[PDB]
Amino acid sequence: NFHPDSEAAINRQINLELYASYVYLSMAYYFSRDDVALNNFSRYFLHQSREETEHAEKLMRLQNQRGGRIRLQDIKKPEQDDWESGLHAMECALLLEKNVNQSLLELHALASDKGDPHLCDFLETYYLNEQVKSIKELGDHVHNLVKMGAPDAGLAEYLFDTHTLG
Amino acid sequence: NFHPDSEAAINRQINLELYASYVYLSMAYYFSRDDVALNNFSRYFLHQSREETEHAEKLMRLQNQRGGRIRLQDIKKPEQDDWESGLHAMECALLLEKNVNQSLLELHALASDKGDPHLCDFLETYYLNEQVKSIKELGDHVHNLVKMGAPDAGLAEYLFDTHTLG
Amino acid sequence: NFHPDSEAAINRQINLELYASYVYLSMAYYFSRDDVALNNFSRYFLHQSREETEHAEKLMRLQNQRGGRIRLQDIKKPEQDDWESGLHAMECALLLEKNVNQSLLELHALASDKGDPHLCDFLETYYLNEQVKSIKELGDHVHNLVKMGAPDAGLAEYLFDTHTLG
Amino acid sequence: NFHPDSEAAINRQINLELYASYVYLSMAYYFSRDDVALNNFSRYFLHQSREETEHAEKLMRLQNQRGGRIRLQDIKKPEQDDWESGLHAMECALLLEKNVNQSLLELHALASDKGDPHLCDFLETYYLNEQVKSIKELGDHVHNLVKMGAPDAGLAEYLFDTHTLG
Amino acid sequence: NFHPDSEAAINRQINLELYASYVYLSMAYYFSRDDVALNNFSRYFLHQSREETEHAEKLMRLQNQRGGRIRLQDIKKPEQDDWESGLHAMECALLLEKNVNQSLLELHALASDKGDPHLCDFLETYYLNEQVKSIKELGDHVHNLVKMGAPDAGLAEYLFDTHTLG
Amino acid sequence: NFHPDSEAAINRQINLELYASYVYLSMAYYFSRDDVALNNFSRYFLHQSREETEHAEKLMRLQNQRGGRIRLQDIKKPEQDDWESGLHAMECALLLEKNVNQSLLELHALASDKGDPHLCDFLETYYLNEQVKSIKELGDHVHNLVKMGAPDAGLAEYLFDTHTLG
Amino acid sequence: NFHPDSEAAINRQINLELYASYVYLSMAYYFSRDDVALNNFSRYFLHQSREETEHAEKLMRLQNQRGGRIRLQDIKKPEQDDWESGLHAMECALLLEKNVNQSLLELHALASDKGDPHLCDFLETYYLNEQVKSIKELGDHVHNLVKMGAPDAGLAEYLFDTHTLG
Ligand SMILES: [Cl-]
Ligand SMILES: [Fe+3]
Ligand SMILES: [Fe+3]
Ligand SMILES: [Fe+3]
Ligand SMILES: [Fe+3]
Ligand SMILES: [Fe+3]
Ligand SMILES: [Fe+3]
Ligand SMILES: [Fe+3]
Ligand SMILES: [Fe+3]
Ligand SMILES: [Fe+3]
Ligand SMILES: [Fe+3]
Ligand SMILES: [Fe+3]
Ligand SMILES: [Fe+3]
Ligand SMILES: [Fe+3]
Ligand SMILES: [Fe+3]
Ligand SMILES: [Fe+3]
Ligand SMILES: [Fe+3]
Ligand SMILES: [Fe+3]
Ligand SMILES: [Fe+3]
Ligand SMILES: [Fe+3]
Ligand SMILES: [Fe+3]
Ligand SMILES: [Fe+3]
Ligand SMILES: [Fe+3]
Ligand SMILES: [Fe+3]
Ligand SMILES: [Fe+3]
Ligand SMILES: [Fe+3]
Ligand SMILES: [Fe+3]
Ligand SMILES: [Fe+3]
Ligand SMILES: [Fe+3]
Ligand SMILES: [Fe+3]
Ligand SMILES: [Fe+3]
Ligand SMILES: [Fe+3]
Ligand SMILES: [Fe+3]
Ligand SMILES: [Fe+3]
Ligand SMILES: [Fe+3]
Ligand SMILES: [Fe+3]
Ligand SMILES: [Fe+3]
Ligand SMILES: [Fe+3]
Ligand SMILES: [Fe+3]
Ligand SMILES: [Fe+3]
Ligand SMILES: [Fe+3]
Ligand SMILES: [Fe+3]
Ligand SMILES: [Fe+3]
Ligand SMILES: [Fe+3]
Ligand SMILES: [Fe+3]
Ligand SMILES: [Fe+3]
Ligand SMILES: [Fe+3]
Ligand SMILES: [Fe+3]
Ligand SMILES: [Fe+3]
Ligand SMILES: [Fe+3]
Ligand SMILES: [Fe+3]
Ligand SMILES: [Fe+3]
Ligand SMILES: [Fe+3]
Ligand SMILES: [Fe+3]
Ligand SMILES: [Fe+3]
Ligand SMILES: [Fe+3]
Ligand SMILES: [Fe+3]
Ligand SMILES: [Fe+3]
Ligand SMILES: [Fe+3]
Ligand SMILES: [Fe+3]
Ligand SMILES: [Fe+3]
Ligand SMILES: [Fe+3]
Ligand SMILES: [Fe+3]
Ligand SMILES: [Fe+3]
Ligand SMILES: [Fe+3]
Ligand SMILES: [Fe+3]
Ligand SMILES: [Fe+3]
Ligand SMILES: [Mg+2]
Ligand SMILES: [Mg+2]
Ligand SMILES: [Mg+2]
Ligand SMILES: [Mg+2]
Ligand SMILES: [Mg+2]
Ligand SMILES: [Mg+2]
Ligand SMILES: [Mg+2]
Ligand SMILES: [Mg+2]
Ligand SMILES: [Mg+2]
Ligand SMILES: [Mg+2]
Ligand SMILES: [Mg+2]
Ligand SMILES: [Mg+2]
Ligand SMILES: [Mg+2]
Ligand SMILES: [Mg+2]
Repeated sequence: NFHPDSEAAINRQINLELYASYVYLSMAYYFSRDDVALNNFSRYFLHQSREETEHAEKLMRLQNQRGGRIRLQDIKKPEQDDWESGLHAMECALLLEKNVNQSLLELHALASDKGDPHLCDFLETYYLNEQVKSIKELGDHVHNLVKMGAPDAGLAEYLFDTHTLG
Repeated sequence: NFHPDSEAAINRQINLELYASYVYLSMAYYFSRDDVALNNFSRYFLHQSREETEHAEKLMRLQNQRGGRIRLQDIKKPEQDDWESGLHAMECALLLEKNVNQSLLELHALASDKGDPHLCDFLETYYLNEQVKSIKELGDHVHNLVKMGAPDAGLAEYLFDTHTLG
Repeated sequence: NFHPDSEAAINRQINLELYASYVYLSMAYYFSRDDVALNNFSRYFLHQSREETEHAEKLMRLQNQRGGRIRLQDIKKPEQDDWESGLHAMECALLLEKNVNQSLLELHALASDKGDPHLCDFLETYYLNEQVKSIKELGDHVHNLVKMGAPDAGLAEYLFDTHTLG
Repeated sequence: NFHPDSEAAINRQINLELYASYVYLSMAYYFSRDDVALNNFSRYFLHQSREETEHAEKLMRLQNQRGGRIRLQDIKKPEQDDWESGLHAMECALLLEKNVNQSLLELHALASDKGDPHLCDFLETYYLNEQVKSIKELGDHVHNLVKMGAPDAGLAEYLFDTHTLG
Repeated sequence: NFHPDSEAAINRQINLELYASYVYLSMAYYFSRDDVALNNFSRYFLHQSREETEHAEKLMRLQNQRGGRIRLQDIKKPEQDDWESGLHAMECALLLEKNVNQSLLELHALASDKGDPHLCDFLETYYLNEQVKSIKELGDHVHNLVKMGAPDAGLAEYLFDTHTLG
Repeated sequence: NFHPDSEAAINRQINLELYASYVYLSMAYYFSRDDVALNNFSRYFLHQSREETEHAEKLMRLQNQRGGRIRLQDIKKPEQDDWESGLHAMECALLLEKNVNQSLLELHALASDKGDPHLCDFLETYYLNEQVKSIKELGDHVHNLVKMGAPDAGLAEYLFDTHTLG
Repeated sequence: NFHPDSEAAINRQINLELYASYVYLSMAYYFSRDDVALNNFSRYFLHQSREETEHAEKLMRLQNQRGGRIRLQDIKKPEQDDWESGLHAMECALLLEKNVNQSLLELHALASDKGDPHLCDFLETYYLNEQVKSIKELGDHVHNLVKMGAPDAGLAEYLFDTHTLG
């Protein structure tokens, strides 16, 4: 019951989760630079990185289980290594998650048209709800940092680092 | 005391450890295909994948600590997704490790010429000895699988999977 | 295998670690004055003081072990007793550590020219890596206090004291 | 009651136990080569090596206790460092033990002719029975490896390594 | 109620406790030389060193608490690095403690003339009694080593090291 | 990266560690003779013997791991079996360790010229520092026994046996 | 299989073990006199006394078990009650044990001529090895006390009492 258009799309989502993992890894090591030094932003994005790797592995095991063929692509480097500020990194991550969500919604739509309920359920179960939660969490963080005056107010990112992410 | 030629080389080693991690991830999910089904080969390469990620992160933190600038590159996809057999995967991995070792020896040489003892010690401490051990382990595995008659002898890879890697 | 130029240099590094210990002790008791009252800055520098004493003792035991002769010098008082602010103390400490590091790198260079691998290893093992970490930590602290607006912003040093150093 | 012919013979047995210990050490590190890689053969011979050292020390303490004078000889290197295969090493060891046993039986005979019951009992108690058991064990191993088709059958030594010696 | 003559005297006692700490540190590492090798003399003086540092810190905290200004001086190197023998080191230490005691008695006298009961009590409580005990202990050690025949009797310092200081 | 001059030198160091092990074994059983009877000298040298065997095994495993070929030599008997006295044995051991150290320093030099950092690190990590410590310990023992009047003073070796080595 | 010459000899050995027990009891209470006062010599010989009684009882039970008839003789008082010194007592005991050993070797010889393997084994198992060990231990003690200068050196017996026998 496994369409070849389905196989290809799953392969493309795999690459995207890996890309998101790389973006969050890049952010993690930006925040541990000596001229940024926001250690809980760094920890937060590192855990996100590892969650994206988990998302990619689950798709890889879905491919094996349905008898599809995994086909790996280059993992593109992130758009920046100057993430500029804690607020900016959070906004970029929110955007990333929002765009991964659209790719996930397009994959669900393809599975529905192909009559692949297993794939639909798999997405609904492990991806669509965690993505809504991720977007809401980042949206929360973005809002608090904006209110607090980041990045220009000197105390804001520090205080957010030490309370919310601590 | 941190040379800019040094920064660039460290950045290139970071990419290579990430590439090795991707190669081992690809191998892990090859062995969990329904037409290979060697679950302990798969577990073995998955743990290798995660060790390479650890190697790359240690270099990233060395870069931050010396005040260098991390500069990420695309992570190239592995040379194959048909790893062909347990023996073939092991030989490819041995080759990979051997080539990562040469890159590491060239980086040590560059640090010695620049008079960077910290970097030399860092390599001697966390990379050169683990690489010798990795190469010896893979060399051992390659030899046993060859003796046992892999890949053509039907029992060999199965038995190795269930005893040595189990 | 123990050069007399080597003995003298080790003796001079011993004096420098003791001097650094005295600087950090002076800073510790500056921050516990009634017109400064930053008790976690004070605790932080006190622990640094005790680490420098440990560094000096390790060198003294290296001298005994190689059969060199320990030769103690006066320990010079620190450059100031008005450390002026938490930010200023941190910047002075960063500078101190940076200058101790250069002295350590010059001693490693002398041991390499004399073909004293034991001494090189000893430095690489117990000094060069802890010094890189110390400099990075102080660099982090300096950056956060600057961003937060210290010393002029009234809340900055207090908040840093009570969160990061607490 | 301690004959001088007795002293000399004990000294010669001491050298032989040490030689056997060296043979087994050589075998141990043959099996941990990258082109042999039979880790339980290697462990097995290493434990044998350490038992031979124990046998030599017991004789050395017997010499002290009877008031004889220990007189050490060079320990000759083993006949080969290419032990060729697991079966070959086992056959060589069986031969070694058989020849050590004959030396032990000749020493018992000398003690009987000299009317040295203490020495006879000492041999009967700590050497003659352990030697019979060693020879029987090696004889068992040799037989199983032959039946299984070693060294030419690729699976035989591997399987024996992983079951009997594991 | 804190006199400026009082502040200066406290500052001078601080320097003296630090000097005593340096003397005992020097003695500690004399006794761990390869041509002295009295490891419990070495441990004994090391603990004394650390007690003197504690004495100096208590005075530094008294200065802060009374609102005086700590003013650090160079710490002079000890009079010798050849402490010559266990007996000689003990006699030098006894002399040191005796001279620190006189400085302490002069400081108590100054506080009494200034009508500073807090300072008098502080000295009576933490310094005068520990100094009497230190002098008595060193006096005991000096007497036993003399009776035993040190330094000329070869067994005396060794036996004292291994029993009294062990 | 493994030179053949390097292989040969490692093989020669292996033989030397084994020789040192044999020397210490000989000393151990000298001190348990009925006309010497210094049981803690005997225990002390026995533990040294077993440490030298450990040093030789680590080199043997380094050879396997780098793909070199272990090549064993005869183990020469020690220069004496009359070690004459506790002091004499200690002086001989100090000399032995000093000469093993020079062989180790020459091997490090050869590895540096061949650009073998792994081998350099291996030596710096497991051999050069333990050798400095061994030499210092034996130097300490030699000095105390000399001061105490050994071997001519009847009490000296006995007392050292029962306190320092006990 | 029990010869009557065998019965008589066993009876005579029984008397000798009892005599040795009496000698050691006499020595025990010599050393607890107010003009000797070496309490650990006294304890040491008391334990020896009780071991000799155990040796005599084992022979008595051997006689019953073989159906021989136990025939007790007077137990002769020891040769002296002035054992003169710790060294002298030890030398006398060594002599005693040496002479008991010869009696034991003559009994083994008689059992061999009578073809009594049970009796031979019994002697080899419970007597000949403990006698060799006893003689070696006493020989050790005798040597140390001689070296230390006993009985004329005032410290020697006291120190041996308080360390070796303590
Ligand atoms: Cl099986
Ligand atoms: Fe997770
Ligand atoms: Fe989760
Ligand atoms: Fe999680
Ligand atoms: Fe998880
Ligand atoms: Fe995801
Ligand atoms: Fe999970
Ligand atoms: Fe691609
Ligand atoms: Fe996500
Ligand atoms: Fe939030
Ligand atoms: Fe807070
Ligand atoms: Fe790991
Ligand atoms: Fe690891
Ligand atoms: Fe691991
Ligand atoms: Fe891990
Ligand atoms: Fe790696
Ligand atoms: Fe790890
Ligand atoms: Fe790129
Ligand atoms: Fe690797
Ligand atoms: Fe293997
Ligand atoms: Fe099996
Ligand atoms: Fe520390
Ligand atoms: Fe530390
Ligand atoms: Fe610490
Ligand atoms: Fe500590
Ligand atoms: Fe330091
Ligand atoms: Fe520490
Ligand atoms: Fe000076
Ligand atoms: Fe420092
Ligand atoms: Fe910070
Ligand atoms: Fe054993
Ligand atoms: Fe055993
Ligand atoms: Fe055993
Ligand atoms: Fe054992
Ligand atoms: Fe044996
Ligand atoms: Fe055993
Ligand atoms: Fe020889
Ligand atoms: Fe054997
Ligand atoms: Fe068997
Ligand atoms: Fe204290
Ligand atoms: Fe105290
Ligand atoms: Fe204390
Ligand atoms: Fe304390
Ligand atoms: Fe004091
Ligand atoms: Fe205290
Ligand atoms: Fe000054
Ligand atoms: Fe004092
Ligand atoms: Fe005393
Ligand atoms: Fe060890
Ligand atoms: Fe060790
Ligand atoms: Fe050990
Ligand atoms: Fe050990
Ligand atoms: Fe060694
Ligand atoms: Fe060990
Ligand atoms: Fe040879
Ligand atoms: Fe050694
Ligand atoms: Fe010593
Ligand atoms: Fe008993
Ligand atoms: Fe017993
Ligand atoms: Fe007993
Ligand atoms: Fe008993
Ligand atoms: Fe008896
Ligand atoms: Fe018993
Ligand atoms: Fe009678
Ligand atoms: Fe007896
Ligand atoms: Fe003894
Ligand atoms: Fe004592
Ligand atoms: Mg690109
Ligand atoms: Mg559902
Ligand atoms: Mg549905
Ligand atoms: Mg490509
Ligand atoms: Mg000055
Ligand atoms: Mg190095
Ligand atoms: Mg030969
Ligand atoms: Mg028998
Ligand atoms: Mg001066
Ligand atoms: Mg009062
Ligand atoms: Mg010779
Ligand atoms: Mg190193
Ligand atoms: Mg180096
Ligand atoms: Mg009579």
